[PDB]
Amino acid sequence: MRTFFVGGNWKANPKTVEEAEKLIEMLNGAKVEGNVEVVVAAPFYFLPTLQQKLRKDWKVSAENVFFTGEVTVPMIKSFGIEWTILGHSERRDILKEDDEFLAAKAKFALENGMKIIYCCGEHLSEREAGKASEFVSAQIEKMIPAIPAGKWDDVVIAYEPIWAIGTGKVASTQDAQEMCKVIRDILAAKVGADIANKVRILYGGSVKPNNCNELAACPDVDGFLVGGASLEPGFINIVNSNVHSK
Amino acid sequence: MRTFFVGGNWKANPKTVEEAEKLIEMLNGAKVEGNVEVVVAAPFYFLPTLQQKLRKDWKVSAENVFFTGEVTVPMIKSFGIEWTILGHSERRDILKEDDEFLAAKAKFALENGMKIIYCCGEHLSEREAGKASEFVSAQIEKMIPAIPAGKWDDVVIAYEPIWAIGTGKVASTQDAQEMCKVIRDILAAKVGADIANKVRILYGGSVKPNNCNELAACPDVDGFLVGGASLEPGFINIVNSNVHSK
Ligand code: NA
Ligand code: NA
Repeated sequence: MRTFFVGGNWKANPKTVEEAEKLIEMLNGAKVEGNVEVVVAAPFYFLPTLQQKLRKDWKVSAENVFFTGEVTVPMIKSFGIEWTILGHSERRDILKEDDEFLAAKAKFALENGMKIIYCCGEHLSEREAGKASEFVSAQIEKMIPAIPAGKWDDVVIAYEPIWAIGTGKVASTQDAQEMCKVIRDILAAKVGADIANKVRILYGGSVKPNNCNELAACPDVDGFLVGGASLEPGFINIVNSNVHSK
Repeated sequence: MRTFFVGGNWKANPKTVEEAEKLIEMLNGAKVEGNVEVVVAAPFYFLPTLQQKLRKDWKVSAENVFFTGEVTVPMIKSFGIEWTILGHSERRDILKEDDEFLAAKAKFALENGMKIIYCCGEHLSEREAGKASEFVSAQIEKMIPAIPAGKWDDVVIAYEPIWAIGTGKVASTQDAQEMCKVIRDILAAKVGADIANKVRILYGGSVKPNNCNELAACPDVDGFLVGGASLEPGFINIVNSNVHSK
């Protein structure tokens, strides 16, 4: 039985420390139902505030980790931050973060006691070419050798349908399920069923209060990496969709 | 009379918040001599600590400013952080931060009430080709049109001899003076003598307690952007080299 997992990615939000404090006060009062592991990723400047004020049953995450302008594992590790996102689509696409680089980063983060939300997902061209499975499989196949023995408990994988983000195309609930299953099957083929059965695989497309319950019920969807809704009152609805996941 | 300026760039240091707190306690006790404007740039995670604990006669700076993983002007602006470094050689070279991008960033930062330490400097090939002046002039010539009317009081320019960083070549005191003068002359040619006479131009090569006094005395050198020494007790010696600058 895999514990449902919801990560809230604030991205470059909110605008001020006062707004971050108000968001934290609201999350601290949220009534969680069911069984669910919740992590909140926030800009670097705000992590100290989160680590001090956020409900201790939830954990704080970096949105990325690393010279001038860059932030490192010991600093966040030394702050008591245990999680990072890696390979988020925005960073892959906009900043050309590549797979060798990213699998290398996962290896390094895990070797240093970090837990990771490792993002993957295909673009519109590969989806339209009928190569979505092939592309995503390749991404995970590059990730797999980077995971140290004994560290699979510290890995969560997030599927981002990049083909449906800013393109004029939308993903269905079935699309989410199918691509999460693709991921689980490649894990099973390469590292075995015990690993495949315990790794949480998340849907990282558009998740809102109006589609979370339907998505949660999908058998290979173990949770969400949430964007904009993480800043809104409906984040708790998404956390609580775990009750629909068998 | 331009006020001498020393910026300390901690880069990706120190390793822990406790070490940052100890460094701040040491800087807070430092006896400043002469007249000098001091700014300390630190990793994002540490800026809240600096803004709260660092001596209020000094100002805190971001090492850079901006999606997932990125940090923005309102957040730092909203924290009361008034300075950023822009165009640091490490970010230009390693991450391909280009001139149009960087002049665009300066325009945007200044339009939003930020003061900037704008970095320039040539690589070994252009230095060896006899094109150092030409290359640096071009960089500043791209920067100039980006500065809004009335904002030149909020700009400091740092010359980084990239050709002497990690290459096996060292820069002389005369090299620093000449390239700072190159910068001042291009300002004079393009935007006039009043602007050229008030803009602080800094040396951003290797600055230590053993060469700061000699460098400070150079007539077109108005201060320093300090790397590794900013983390060490000799940073105060560098701040106090202003007494040698006429
Ligand atoms: Na499910
Ligand atoms: Na001088």
